[PDB]
Amino acid sequence: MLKQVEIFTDGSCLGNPGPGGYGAILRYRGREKTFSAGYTRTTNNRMELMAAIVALEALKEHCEVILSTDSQYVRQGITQWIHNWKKRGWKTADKKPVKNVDLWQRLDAALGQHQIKWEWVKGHAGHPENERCDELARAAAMNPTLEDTGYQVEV
Ligand SMILES: [Zn+2]
Repeated sequence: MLKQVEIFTDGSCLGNPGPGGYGAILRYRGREKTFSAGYTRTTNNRMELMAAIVALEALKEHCEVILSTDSQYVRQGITQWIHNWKKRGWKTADKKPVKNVDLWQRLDAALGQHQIKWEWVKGHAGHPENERCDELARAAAMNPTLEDTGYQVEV
């Protein structure tokens, strides 16, 4: 049997682009670890990906992961994009590198480590761990300490 862990994630950004942060909580046997970091110029979507990446990368063995997020962007990538991207070579219909390919590839490498059970939470407000993840993300967004060197500046 695989160990079962619960991961809660959320991302936050003060503009588009603007300073932003991620927040994630990894829970195993009731004990929790938090993750968060803030970036001087990024996007909400990239922070939503980073929260999932960082919590999954913390796992040092194959697990079953109940992964709870309210990110509609992450869902659409998982459902519409990730399969055909591994078939098209991570390119668009016009043979061009897809947006945020650096993080989508990092996520795919962490996701393939585990048995993923997605919990598409409608909204972080309410589910306590998801609420705390929003607080951690906003906290990092107001104290950014890193550059998001993977963000291709669109403005
Ligand atoms: Zn949220």
